[PDB]
Amino acid sequence: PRRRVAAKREVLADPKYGSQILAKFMNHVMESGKKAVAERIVYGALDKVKERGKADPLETFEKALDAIAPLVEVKSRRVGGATYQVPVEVRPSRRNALAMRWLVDFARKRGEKSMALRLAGELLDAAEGKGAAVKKREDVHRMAEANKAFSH
Amino acid sequence: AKESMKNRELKRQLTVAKYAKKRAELKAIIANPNSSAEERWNAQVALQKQPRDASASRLRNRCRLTGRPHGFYRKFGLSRNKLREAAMRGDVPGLVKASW
Amino acid sequence: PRSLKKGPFIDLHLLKKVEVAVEKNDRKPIKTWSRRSMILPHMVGLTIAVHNGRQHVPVLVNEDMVGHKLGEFAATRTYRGHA
Amino acid sequence: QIRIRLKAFDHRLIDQSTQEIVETAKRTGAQVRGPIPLPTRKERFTVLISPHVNKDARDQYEIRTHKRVLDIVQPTDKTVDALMKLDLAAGVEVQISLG
Amino acid sequence: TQNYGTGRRKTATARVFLRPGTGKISINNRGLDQFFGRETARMVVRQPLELTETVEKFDIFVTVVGGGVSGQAGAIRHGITRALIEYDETLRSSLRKAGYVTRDAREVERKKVGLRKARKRPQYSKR
Amino acid sequence: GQKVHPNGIRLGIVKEHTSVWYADRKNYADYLFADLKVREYLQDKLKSASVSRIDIHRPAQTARITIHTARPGIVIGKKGEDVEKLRQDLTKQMGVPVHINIEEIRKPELDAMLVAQSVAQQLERRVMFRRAMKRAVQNAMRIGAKGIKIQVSGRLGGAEIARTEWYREGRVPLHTLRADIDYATYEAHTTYGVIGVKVWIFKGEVIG
RNA sequence: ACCUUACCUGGCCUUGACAUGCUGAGAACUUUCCAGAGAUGGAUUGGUGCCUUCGGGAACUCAGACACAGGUGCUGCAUGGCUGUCGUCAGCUCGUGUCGUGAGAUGUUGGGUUAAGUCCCGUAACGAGCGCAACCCUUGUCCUUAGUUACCAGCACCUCGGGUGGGCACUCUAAGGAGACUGCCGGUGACAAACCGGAGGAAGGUGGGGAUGACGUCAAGUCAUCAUGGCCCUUACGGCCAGGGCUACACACGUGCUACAAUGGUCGGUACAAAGGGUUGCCAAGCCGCGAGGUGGAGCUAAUCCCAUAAAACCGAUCGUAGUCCGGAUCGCAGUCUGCAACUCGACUGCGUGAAGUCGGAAUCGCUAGUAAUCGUGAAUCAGAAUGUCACGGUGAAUACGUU
Ligand SMILES: [Mg+2]
Ligand SMILES: [Mg+2]
Ligand SMILES: [Mg+2]
Ligand SMILES: [Mg+2]
Ligand SMILES: [Mg+2]
Ligand SMILES: [Mg+2]
Ligand SMILES: [Mg+2]
Ligand SMILES: [Mg+2]
Ligand SMILES: [Mg+2]
Ligand SMILES: [Mg+2]
Ligand SMILES: [Mg+2]
Ligand SMILES: [Mg+2]
Ligand SMILES: [Mg+2]
Ligand SMILES: [Mg+2]
Ligand SMILES: [Mg+2]
Ligand SMILES: [Mg+2]
Ligand SMILES: [Mg+2]
Repeated sequence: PRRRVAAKREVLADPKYGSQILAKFMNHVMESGKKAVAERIVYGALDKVKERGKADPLETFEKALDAIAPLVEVKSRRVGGATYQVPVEVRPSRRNALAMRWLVDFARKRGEKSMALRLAGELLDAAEGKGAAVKKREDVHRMAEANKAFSH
Repeated sequence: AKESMKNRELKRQLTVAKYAKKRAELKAIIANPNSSAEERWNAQVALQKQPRDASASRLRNRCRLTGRPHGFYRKFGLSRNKLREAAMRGDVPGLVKASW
Repeated sequence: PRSLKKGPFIDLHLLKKVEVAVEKNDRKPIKTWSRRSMILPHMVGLTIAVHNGRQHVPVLVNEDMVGHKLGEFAATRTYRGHA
Repeated sequence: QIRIRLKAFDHRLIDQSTQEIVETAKRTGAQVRGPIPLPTRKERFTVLISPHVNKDARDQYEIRTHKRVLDIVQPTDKTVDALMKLDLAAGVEVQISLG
Repeated sequence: TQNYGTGRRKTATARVFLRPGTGKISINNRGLDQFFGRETARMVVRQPLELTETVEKFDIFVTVVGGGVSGQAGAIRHGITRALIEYDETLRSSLRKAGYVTRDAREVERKKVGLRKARKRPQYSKR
Repeated sequence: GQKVHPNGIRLGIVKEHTSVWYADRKNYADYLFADLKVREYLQDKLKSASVSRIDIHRPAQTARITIHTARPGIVIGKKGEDVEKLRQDLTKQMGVPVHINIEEIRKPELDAMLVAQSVAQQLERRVMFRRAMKRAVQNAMRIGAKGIKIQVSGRLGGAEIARTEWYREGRVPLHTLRADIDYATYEAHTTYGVIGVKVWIFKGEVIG
């Protein structure tokens, strides 16, 4: 917006865990206002993570997002006759949004019985990085060096 | 909204209203479960005796000032494009513009 | 369709022109305009000229059309074909 | 033990009529509770304004109907039975029940 | 004794009575969990009560009319906040910092002419 | 663009309805039909008299009509041989009994309907429209009338192309709801068609 | 569906279905029949009327005659009225003065600032009008009055239903008021307008939404809602009646509904809405039907009775990703209901059959907070017919660094 007066609302309504990132992930996985459905699906996924993963699931969650967040992002700018791309450092707030969106959209595309164990599967895969979300993250990362020439 | 057409719907109004009782009795006897097939059939014949121009389905209500077949409001008696004209002058009691 | 509370429906003058007809065998088609009337097995073999919009198409009734109305055996839209 | 029900289109007349009847009843020696207001009926109409095709051009009109209730405790003077022509004047409808 | 409060939110109106007790919590003479079925509504109700460490200090009797489960839960929260502040009138600043006494003024926007929803519009082909 | 009717937008706020009564689901349509018929009949018959406002009230099974006219002499002739025939005719139309009260209005040139009718009947007599506009505006402004606008549309004169002219003076704020803007329209029938006349008159502010 | 209806086929009328003016006969009404698809034509018991200057007269039906009546016939490029659009964008003008030979220009340019030609300061301009803002409606806090049909904190009874006695506590309903005004504090600011913060407050910077549409433009739309200048037909381009079509079908386009599934489809019981309509009406209880429904008759002119059981949501069980316990088109058979009449051409119900569809190319659309998305409910028109229009609530996000 040209005016830049649009402030942001603050949401923090963690039911039991009392965290922050969890609720934003809730909103990301919430579809068509099905908040309770998102509750039960993500909590079943986290239960599977907790039974599979020895440690608590929240630090595993944040470590998984640590391996999906892209450090730099490429963005096309047209020089006026040619279609270029420019690498830029990602906004610190934007990193979490990209992390959450990528993780959800990649957990959606597994194809197994439900997306609770899909979310668990990519949560453990992203915990060190053998998933597909990390594949897209590293591809986008390497595009920056592929286009480091312009940068400025 | 030709005046002949208004005349021929007003005459339909009289023709419908002027019986007003044989329809009710015949249809009530027909719909009565215990009346025998003879009183079913004679009632059917009686219903088919009278002119078709007697039912309420044939009666298409119209604006009382223009007779426009479309755009009717039965709470009033006026059409779509006379109710507004009368309302803006304040003739219709207790009618204003609504915002809420 | 019409409920079981009412079995038949026939134009009354049609009923009188068919019931009087059966006193002698089929000798002439009967001219009719009411496409709505039912047909029972009691005018089987009679030929009825039902109005179609511009002409009275004659159709010979048989026993195998008790449950179909007069108008079903008369088409009002031509559609000879696009080309 | 009588009860009076008032119908009106605009509250301006109904408030005046209720005040008049309450004052007359209290002055004549009767006992009267507090005027009870009922939910007002709102009839909504939406009408095309163009004489030809303009579907998005509407006009919205509203009819408001106001309902009031009153009661008379210890009916001692039926003077209100000589004042209908004054209690209701132009656009207020009065019903009296349980005479 | 006792104190009273009223909470309104999302066309939901709730009345709260606060007495000495330990927090039995009755929703229209029904168990709290029997009413709030598998939701955070219990926690959002308990938010302001537990913010002032008085969960076991009082007993609550409430009634609710209108709205959905989230609206009724918000109404309970607002009403019990207004009732609690009526008992210990030094914690108003704490609730102001927490922003619990402040009512939510959001409400459903009406539908308008020429639109499907309150703001949705048809597709508008330009040719 | 188009402008909302200034009388309708101010209904309830500063203007008053011309038919004040109450009815229910059955008699409401009949009452409206009777009111419209009586109003058109009264206007058509007392066209010669300068009649502006026909107020209708309905007490229980009765009817009262009040007439705002600049000329009460014509209707009230030699001690009441006119209004009584009118009462009888209206009772022929209105099933309920009627009641008539002739109200005389001062300053006719401050009433929009009268000004519009005078301008229209002048244009019917092949008079130049600009002179009529100026005379009406000046007559209105001699007394009160903190603003007035007059508009005339059609084939002015005898030209075979229509146009609109208007003259204003003072202030006529149509976007202020306090202002009681009197408004009127009328039609003048000539040999070359129809001429439309619109009059806006601004009286003053209503405060408190 | 008939009507609507303005079109076609066929049948039937000529001062006519309707208005006024002349003459004659007489009541309307009720006549229970016949022929006719029907307009229509022919019998048909009954009454000869009201008021009387008792002479007569009004009203109603029919017959004749002209002046007529009639037209949804053409001209929106002859018009009125009404409406769209640029655009709810911030502009558009005038008086007096001044400058120029004049068309014209200043006011209305400039520095800031604002959502705004909003405001401040300057300044050959000084002032004003239509616009902007405000007055109107609604939503969010509190107060006064009000307590039935609405409410139930306390007291008691209770058959444990505010059910009962009872109360004016509360919610609520509807009238009148208070409150929000950059008001107070800090900084910036030409020590101005204003901006960026803070406190308090339910609400803070026109709080949210609505109504409100300047001068004019598009010879924009409408002669078919209406009115109207012309032109046109008068045995017809005017009227009446039966059927048919507007729902046709090698194709193309716009706007929608349902899906292609597992954040799903089925099964069991389960909790919470708002708004509204109903005496030519709603239509309960009970009983009979798997079923749409039928008998029945209660209560209600309605905060009192009915429509009327919200749904998504939650818990448990099952299906296991398969064109399938998905998806429902199509079709066959048998039914319910309104309607004179469901073939052309209605809506629903029962059994069975079960398609395309594996998320969609170029291209293109809507939306900034109770918003999008998703779930259900109601009203108008209406005998019947809504995936459309208008309206009401349930759950309820993501994103905005920036103006190339
Ligand atoms: Mg006409
Ligand atoms: Mg109909
Ligand atoms: Mg609302
Ligand atoms: Mg909604
Ligand atoms: Mg397109
Ligand atoms: Mg035009
Ligand atoms: Mg025009
Ligand atoms: Mg000079
Ligand atoms: Mg200039
Ligand atoms: Mg300018
Ligand atoms: Mg200004
Ligand atoms: Mg304004
Ligand atoms: Mg602040
Ligand atoms: Mg044109
Ligand atoms: Mg026909
Ligand atoms: Mg069509
Ligand atoms: Mg299925």
